[PDB]
Amino acid sequence: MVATAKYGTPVIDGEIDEIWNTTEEIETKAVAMGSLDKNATAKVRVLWDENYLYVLAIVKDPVLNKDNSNPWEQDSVEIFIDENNHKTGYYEDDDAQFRVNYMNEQTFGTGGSPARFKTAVKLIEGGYIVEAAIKWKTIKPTPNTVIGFNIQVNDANEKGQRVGIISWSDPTNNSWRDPSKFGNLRLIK
Ligand SMILES: OC[C@H]1O[C@@H](O)[C@H](O)[C@@H](O)[C@@H]1O
Ligand SMILES: [Ca+2]
Ligand SMILES: [Ca+2]
Ligand SMILES: [Ca+2]
Repeated sequence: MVATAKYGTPVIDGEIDEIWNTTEEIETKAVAMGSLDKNATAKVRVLWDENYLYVLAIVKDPVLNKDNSNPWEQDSVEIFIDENNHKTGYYEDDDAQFRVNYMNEQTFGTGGSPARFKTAVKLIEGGYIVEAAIKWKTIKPTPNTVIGFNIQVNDANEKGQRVGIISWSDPTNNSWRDPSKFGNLRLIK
């Protein structure tokens, strides 16, 4: 799976800047658990600049819940990055997993850090919008640079149980440990 992200700097606040319209929209259709018509999915747009990667995820989710003690089992969005795009079967120093729930609470998997994660969440009719900025750790991107990338939507029900796991490039729920499951994102001017 391949996608592109246009150069640009949006304001992280949960509001949709006009600039988001200049970049393509990708959908989370890779199902690991649940179904596209019954579980949470997101419409995603990506932008970038020399210091950060920006992600706008509009999540469809009629029932919001975060009762489960496991952060990945609360309604949330996870963002995966492979800066050198080695597509290894495990996380290298440059690889990271970031997570933020509908309450804008951040959690981190391997490689993720709050020092490199700025987020805002705005609830909308039928779901919520996540707008994030991830600071580059090991690279200073230039046009046509290609990174490994994925975005996952965790869907929890009224019972505090995760019933849906859907992402862009991974239908196996191994993104948290296997960068080879990420797709390719070309950073274009
Ligand atoms: O952060 C670790 C978590 O990552 C999530 O993407 C997976 O769905 C969970 O199974 C895993 O425990
Ligand atoms: Ca904004
Ligand atoms: Ca890597
Ligand atoms: Ca839900």
